[PDB]
Amino acid sequence: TKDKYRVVYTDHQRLELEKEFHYSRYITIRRKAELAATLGLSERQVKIWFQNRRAKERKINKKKLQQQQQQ
DNA sequence: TTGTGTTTTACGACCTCC
DNA sequence: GGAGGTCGTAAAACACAA
Repeated sequence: TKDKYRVVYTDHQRLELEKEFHYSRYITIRRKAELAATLGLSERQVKIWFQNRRAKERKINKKKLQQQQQQ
């Protein structure tokens, strides 16, 4: 696990994760392992980041929908 | 400032998967 | 035979109108 209490990821670390997310919204066990290793993060952090990004996507989609219902 | 609204990490609870 | 999915939320970090 990781705690005390949350760490900020570097702009470069975020960038790579965003790219990879555009490549696929679900990361494979292998990919996860490549990415962790090259980014200096744990597999679990990568797991979780992918979970959060999908939640963010759901949240942005609901809003897109709420606007479209109103225009 | 500061306040107060939002975004980013990280969790636990609970659930699906032959 | 345990992994990863959602979800709601805590708290740190950031955005920025007043």
